[PDB]
Amino acid sequence: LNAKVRLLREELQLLQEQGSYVGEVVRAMDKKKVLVKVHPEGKFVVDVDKNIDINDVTPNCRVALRNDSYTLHKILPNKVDPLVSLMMVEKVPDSTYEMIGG
Amino acid sequence: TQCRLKLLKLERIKDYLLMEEEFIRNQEQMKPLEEKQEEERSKVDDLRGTPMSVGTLEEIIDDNHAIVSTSVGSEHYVSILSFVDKDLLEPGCSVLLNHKVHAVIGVLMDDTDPLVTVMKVEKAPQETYADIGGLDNQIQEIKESVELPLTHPEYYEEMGIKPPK
Amino acid sequence: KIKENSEKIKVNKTLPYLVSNVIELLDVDPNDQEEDGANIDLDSQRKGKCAVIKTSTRQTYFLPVIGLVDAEKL
Amino acid sequence: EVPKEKEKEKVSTAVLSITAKAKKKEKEKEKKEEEKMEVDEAEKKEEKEKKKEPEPNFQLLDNPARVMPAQLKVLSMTETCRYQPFKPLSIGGIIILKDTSEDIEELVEPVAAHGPKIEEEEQEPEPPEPFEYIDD
Amino acid sequence: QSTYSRQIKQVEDDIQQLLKKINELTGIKESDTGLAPPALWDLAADKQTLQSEQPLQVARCTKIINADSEDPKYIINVKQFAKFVVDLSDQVAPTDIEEGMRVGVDRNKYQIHIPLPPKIDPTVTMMQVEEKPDVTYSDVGGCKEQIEKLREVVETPLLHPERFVNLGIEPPKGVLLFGPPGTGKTLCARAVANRTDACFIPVIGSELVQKYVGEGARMVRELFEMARTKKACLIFFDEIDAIGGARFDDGAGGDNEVQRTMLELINQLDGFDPRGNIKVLMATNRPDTLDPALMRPGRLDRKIEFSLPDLEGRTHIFKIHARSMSVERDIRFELLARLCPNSTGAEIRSVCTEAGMFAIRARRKIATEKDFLEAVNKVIKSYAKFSATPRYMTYN
Repeated sequence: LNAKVRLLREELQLLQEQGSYVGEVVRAMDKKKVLVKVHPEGKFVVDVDKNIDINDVTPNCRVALRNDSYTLHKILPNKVDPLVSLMMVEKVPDSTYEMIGG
Repeated sequence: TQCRLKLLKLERIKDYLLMEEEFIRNQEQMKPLEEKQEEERSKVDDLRGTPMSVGTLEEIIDDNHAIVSTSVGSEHYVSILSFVDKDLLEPGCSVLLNHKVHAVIGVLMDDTDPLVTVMKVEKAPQETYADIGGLDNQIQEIKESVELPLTHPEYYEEMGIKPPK
Repeated sequence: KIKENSEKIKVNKTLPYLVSNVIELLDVDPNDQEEDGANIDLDSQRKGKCAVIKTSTRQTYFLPVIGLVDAEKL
Repeated sequence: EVPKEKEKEKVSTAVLSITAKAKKKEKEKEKKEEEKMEVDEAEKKEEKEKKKEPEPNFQLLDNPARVMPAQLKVLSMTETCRYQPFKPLSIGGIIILKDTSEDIEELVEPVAAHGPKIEEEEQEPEPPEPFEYIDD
Repeated sequence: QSTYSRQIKQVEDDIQQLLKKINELTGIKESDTGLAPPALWDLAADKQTLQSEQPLQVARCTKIINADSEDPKYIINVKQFAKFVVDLSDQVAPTDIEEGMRVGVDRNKYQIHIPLPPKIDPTVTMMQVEEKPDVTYSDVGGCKEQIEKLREVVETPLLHPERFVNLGIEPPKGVLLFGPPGTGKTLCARAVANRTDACFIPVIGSELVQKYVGEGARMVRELFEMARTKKACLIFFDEIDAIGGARFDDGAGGDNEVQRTMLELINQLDGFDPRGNIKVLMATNRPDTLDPALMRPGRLDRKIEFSLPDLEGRTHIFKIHARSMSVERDIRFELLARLCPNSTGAEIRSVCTEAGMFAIRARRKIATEKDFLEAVNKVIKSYAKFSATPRYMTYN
């Protein structure tokens, strides 16, 4: 219980921030800045924090950002592509051999 | 054969040698590139900051400016600043700009569009020449246009005729 | 005393500054609009002449308008 | 250690490396029949001393003691043996009779001023210093 | 062997160490300088930076007012679609300001440090244009009377304005190139432009027309205006067959987009302002398509037909082509000319080409008369059916 409250005083000052954004990595550059495209705002070339995640430099991974310059946070484990999303929205009827059968 | 090999080894060495000799020796020297040059590069990184606003170079104009449309949905009039060369850049490339004051820091980005990918469909035939039956000659006349200037352009240029297309 | 209050106005008068259009001109009195009841009375509408202005940046802004700017044009 | 003294050593180190590397790298000899290699790179580094330990000592805890059975003698008004408190077994060693000072008060040995009877035996002289009065 | 192996591994290894230098010195990101012309270019830009030019957001002057704050006041609308009331700087000199033209304003304090250059509203048109290249007359077929006639029109007044003024005659603006393809209408247009040594603007008819209605009005309007301001312009409107067609509407899209470019060119040319410092050259294969407005003079002073050549002219196309080639002069240029009459400029070059095809198969470096004879009899019989000329010449 003591641990929970100890943690708690620090969190309030930590949380004070300019927000976050979610983008995806198109490509990384060799110099360790990554070209990522934030989905609602523009594309940015900006660096990674290596205290949290080194997988954020890997291309074609949807990535979290924590704003303070649009700095990369970690890669989000939930990804999507438009091709899968096409199948999903329609909810196409799927049917077995019997229906056609006869 | 021997003269060609030595020439190639030298050419490769000269680009390397010269570039390098001036730099390190000027670091010893008390007035030329020395500290300044190493610093100049550091100085581009600090000035640009993070983030960097991306742009595409439509054209460079010879007046110390270029037209780069920034990724923000408005156009910008950039100046050759933050140590950059106007003529060095070739049209259609994506460029990196310092947001704080509009300057092209440099070129490395393309940011690849899907339109080029659709166009480039590489070859790998089902059947191909020399597994096709009869009328061998009929293929050979086609080669005159397509194949033969690719295989040997030499015959065509020496003859001096318009290259068949 | 006019000059101290206007200085803040002067900085807003100087560049950068936007153009917008006026959705409504309310132009209500600085004198009592209604005595609010509830927990603590007083008036909450202590606003003078007001205008609801629409910026051309697709946001809507509320603003107390000055008395020096002619009312008629507005 | 003083910043100025060490600043001299760093500066010296840096000049030899840069100057030598500058000529060595630029020269052309590989292609030549001289072959001392077109590139030769030149790095020299410095080292700083580390904590000294002349002959083993026994270290337990943060150390309010630290001893070795093999003895050396040290002079009075010259404790350069900078004692840990609560070592009675090291001050005077285990009681002296090799010195002028012979114990007649046995194993009382504070880590501060121990001066027992100097009249029992004489094995060495004893200059008086009026210096403490002077300071006074 | 050993010496070379060693040098390869070493040089490459040196580039890795060098990598800090590669970026600053050569370019390719982080300083793209060599600091002979950039030291100058950068230096001048810096003073601008420091006050209020950079970041310079492109905007344009919508109107000149005198309301709110100073007597000079302008309403500029940025390309994010918000208007701003801005000031005017003498801090650095405005040089290109005009109402409706692009002007530059700052994002920190919105005031006009410097206007953007004249009518760069389409950046799209300007990039593609070549500026007066050198085409040799060893590939601009024939000697011919046909070549010479265009030059009097295009080259002489620009080269010398001196003469025209002295007599008190107005100088040439217009020429119409019309006739079926492969007669080198494009080919000649280029050659004479360099000869004259005046600025060359070629533009494609298809590029004038773009998706939306009235988008096509923006590019043409601004191209004609840009042309007038610069010193000596020739706008070579290239190949308009159905991209130039007569006004009609179908109620599905209509000819609307096509006529849009057309009409824009009419409004600024005749206008209430006349054609500025703009010369015009038209290439059409179909005058049958064109609007009655374009066909009358004031942009089409003289009509000249550059079409299929004459019997003597075909011999001259052989002689000019032979100079480019390194084939025999013991091959009679004339024999080829008689064997294939009623052949355009393109067809005579295919004969030379063909002659070479037979030649490569045989494995000769030099073309023969045997290959040549064969090449013309195949051209007269086979090629005629495909040829462009019966349908284009009927329109012409």
